[PDB]
Amino acid sequence: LGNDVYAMDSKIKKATGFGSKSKKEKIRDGFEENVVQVRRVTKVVKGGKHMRFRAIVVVGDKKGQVGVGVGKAKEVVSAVQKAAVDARRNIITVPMTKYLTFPHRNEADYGAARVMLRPAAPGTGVIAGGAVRTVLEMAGVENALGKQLGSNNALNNARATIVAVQTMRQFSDVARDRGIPMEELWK
Amino acid sequence: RYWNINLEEMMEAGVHFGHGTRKWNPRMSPYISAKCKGIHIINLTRTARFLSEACDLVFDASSRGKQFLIVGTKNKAADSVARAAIRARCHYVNKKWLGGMLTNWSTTETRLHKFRDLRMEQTAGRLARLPKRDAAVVKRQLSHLQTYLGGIKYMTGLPDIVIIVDQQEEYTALRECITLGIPTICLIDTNCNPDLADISIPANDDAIASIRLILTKLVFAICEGRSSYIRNP
Amino acid sequence: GQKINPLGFRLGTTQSHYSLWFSQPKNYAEGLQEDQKIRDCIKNYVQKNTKTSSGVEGIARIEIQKRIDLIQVIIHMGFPKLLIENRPQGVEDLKINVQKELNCVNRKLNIAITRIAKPYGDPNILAEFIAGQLKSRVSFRKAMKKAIELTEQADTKGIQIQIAGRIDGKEIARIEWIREGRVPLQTIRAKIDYCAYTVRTIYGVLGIKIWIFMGE
RNA sequence: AGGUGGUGCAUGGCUGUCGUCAGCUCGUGCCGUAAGGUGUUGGGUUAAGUCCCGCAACGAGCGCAACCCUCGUGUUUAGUUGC
RNA sequence: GUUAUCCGGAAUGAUUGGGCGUAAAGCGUCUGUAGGUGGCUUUUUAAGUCCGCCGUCAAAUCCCAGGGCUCAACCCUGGACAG
Ligand SMILES: [Mg+2]
Ligand SMILES: [Mg+2]
Ligand SMILES: [Mg+2]
Ligand SMILES: [Mg+2]
Ligand SMILES: [Mg+2]
Ligand SMILES: [Mg+2]
Ligand SMILES: [Mg+2]
Ligand SMILES: [Mg+2]
Ligand SMILES: [Mg+2]
Ligand SMILES: [Mg+2]
Ligand SMILES: [Mg+2]
Ligand SMILES: [Mg+2]
Ligand SMILES: [Mg+2]
Ligand SMILES: [Mg+2]
Ligand SMILES: [Mg+2]
Ligand SMILES: [Mg+2]
Ligand SMILES: [Mg+2]
Ligand SMILES: [Mg+2]
Ligand SMILES: [Mg+2]
Ligand SMILES: [Mg+2]
Ligand SMILES: [Mg+2]
Ligand SMILES: [Mg+2]
Ligand SMILES: [Mg+2]
Ligand SMILES: [Mg+2]
Ligand SMILES: [Mg+2]
Ligand SMILES: [Mg+2]
Ligand SMILES: [Mg+2]
Ligand SMILES: [Mg+2]
Ligand SMILES: [Mg+2]
Ligand SMILES: [Mg+2]
Ligand SMILES: [Mg+2]
Ligand SMILES: [Mg+2]
Ligand SMILES: [Mg+2]
Repeated sequence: LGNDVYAMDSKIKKATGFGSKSKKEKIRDGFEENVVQVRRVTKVVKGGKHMRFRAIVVVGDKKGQVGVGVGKAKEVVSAVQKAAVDARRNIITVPMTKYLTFPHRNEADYGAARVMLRPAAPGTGVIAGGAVRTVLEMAGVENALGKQLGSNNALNNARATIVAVQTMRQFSDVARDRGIPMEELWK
Repeated sequence: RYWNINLEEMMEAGVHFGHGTRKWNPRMSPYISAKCKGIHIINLTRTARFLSEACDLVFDASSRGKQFLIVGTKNKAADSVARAAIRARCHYVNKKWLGGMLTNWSTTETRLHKFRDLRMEQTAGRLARLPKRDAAVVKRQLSHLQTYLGGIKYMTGLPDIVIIVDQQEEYTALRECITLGIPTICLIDTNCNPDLADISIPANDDAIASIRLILTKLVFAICEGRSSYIRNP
Repeated sequence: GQKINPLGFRLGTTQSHYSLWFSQPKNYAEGLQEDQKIRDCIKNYVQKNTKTSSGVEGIARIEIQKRIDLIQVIIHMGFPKLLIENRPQGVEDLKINVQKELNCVNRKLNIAITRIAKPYGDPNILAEFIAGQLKSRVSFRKAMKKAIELTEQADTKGIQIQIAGRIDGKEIARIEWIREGRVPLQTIRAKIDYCAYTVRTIYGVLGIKIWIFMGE
């Protein structure tokens, strides 16, 4: 047994102080954050209006990995950051086809947000509206049709999109599920 | 690799019975067995396959070098847990379990920092140079920090295997491991749902004997896996 | 509510005075006057001779001790690269002017410059810094955060910075402030360095208060 | 140049006030689609969010208290201009 | 550029494609005529339904493939899915 003071000072020196160590590491995680929406929500106190900023932000690699996150703070900057951090721990993967599009047609539902995605021919690009389009685009989907029916909340549309592209089954897997060879379902 | 279980020993320690039939979760009806005198009786042929897969994953996990927590907060299981962990040389939770131990690590670990300073203070004998208020205060800090940090006070970093007693009372353990991407190997009585644990062992709640049996088989697996990880690294 | 200048709150406890002399009550007014005249002169001189050569001149403070024979001026200063490096070293060039002002009868004057090692653990300097960056029409957010950075990497336990005025030339004035770490203002045992500075912008004035806490 | 000439609804400094009232918040987590909530609530107790139990919250920061001055008891030391 | 007109966006009259506990919206409650839909098994028929073949749905237009005005608009030849 080595002494308690030097080993606990070893776990003390390996868990670094947050007042002597500055923060910028994030481009080392190979990601890019995109601020979708900034709003000023308010709590009200005997004094007056207590203002905060809500940030709705989505992160992707543009390579087939995407997630959404929401954050709240006093300043634009800090909200943005918490939004990033939250998304990074919520993140999923979008099934892609050799041409960068969706396996199949799909709907989705969250709150009053309904969302419709369907695959497109290569060369049509991504045509959609704000939440759906930023999420799609940040995932790296190159060609997709999308329309949000029902509500317009930016946020619920983001979540909805995620539930859509989460339930996307890729052919190899339906062939694995059904227990039938690929060439048979292709037909 | 093999483990120590037979129908006779499981019969002996009294694993096969569980809570009254007014208290039950039908979610567990798929693997329950019979029902007698308003007391449920749970399948042991399922219990053995689960206990074997449990000890096996426990063996692979110990041998690769992963770290272990155990949890139960009952009165009797708490006394059995300090000894389970010491015999396996692992981390434990027996006394009051704090919400956030796993999920909120950062603040938990600062609480560990100051506990370590308290442990150096106390043995240095520099608590004799204080007012009486200061010593009783430092001793509040100590009493608590011993209750809460005692079994984990070795562990630095996030624990990647968690073992648990009686998931009914332990809701937060299960929640936190559900969240953090940690496996749970858990004791199920007739009242608890088999959602919350990765490997959920049909078991007994009320019996110190059942706890002793299954926990001793498990700690024996952790111990042989401990010899194999003392060998492989 | 109003606070007390936390300077003035610990006086004869954790903080010294600046003018260190004594006088009989009658002379006291005159002596006071004299201190003021030289603090003024020495501020002016350095302001004009350093801001001509384009640098940041921390003049952190001025201690004056009067002795019957010689009166001694100790300048606490953050970067005397602008006062020493010039050919007529600030020592002589000032010694002459200050000795012109106060009198030379029964009083001859000595100037000594002291290097305050950590310039960003002194509020006064730091505030002049933010003053520069804001006079440069940098957004105040950036300014604040840079200051916090510089300071905390310059060895400081706590800091509270407050900027008040028409911020960003916006027509309605306001108050922005940031606390960092731990700033007891009510503990008399706490070594506290405060300072007050004023800034002249296109849009009018801007106040800066800085609190800094160095331990107990 | 000078303006005690206009604007305290263009401003700094400075001060009053609610009130020397016990509050106000923030970090990480968790609950809520979200505004927000929890912490800060519950059982006790305090001059006090004072403090202790309990509790998905764990901690921290500014407040409170304390460190400051003056008046109360003693001891050591120093004795003129006071004894 | 502005105005007028029409369709779009409008899932805002909704077959594809909405709703009716509290947001607009369930007759106060039953009985019942027309009308709509209606369990299982075998056979029959072939009205729907399906597949093949024929007639026609003028030319021009829209769609595909060539050709001509230097290109394009425009013109000309040939042919066809729908329905
Ligand atoms: Mg709906
Ligand atoms: Mg729409
Ligand atoms: Mg104030
Ligand atoms: Mg003028
Ligand atoms: Mg006013
Ligand atoms: Mg009070
Ligand atoms: Mg929070
Ligand atoms: Mg959430
Ligand atoms: Mg509490
Ligand atoms: Mg409150
Ligand atoms: Mg609250
Ligand atoms: Mg509440
Ligand atoms: Mg009470
Ligand atoms: Mg509570
Ligand atoms: Mg307090
Ligand atoms: Mg006080
Ligand atoms: Mg006295
Ligand atoms: Mg329409
Ligand atoms: Mg319809
Ligand atoms: Mg509607
Ligand atoms: Mg109504
Ligand atoms: Mg109604
Ligand atoms: Mg009715
Ligand atoms: Mg009627
Ligand atoms: Mg009827
Ligand atoms: Mg009828
Ligand atoms: Mg019929
Ligand atoms: Mg039928
Ligand atoms: Mg025709
Ligand atoms: Mg053509
Ligand atoms: Mg041509
Ligand atoms: Mg033709
Ligand atoms: Mg036809």
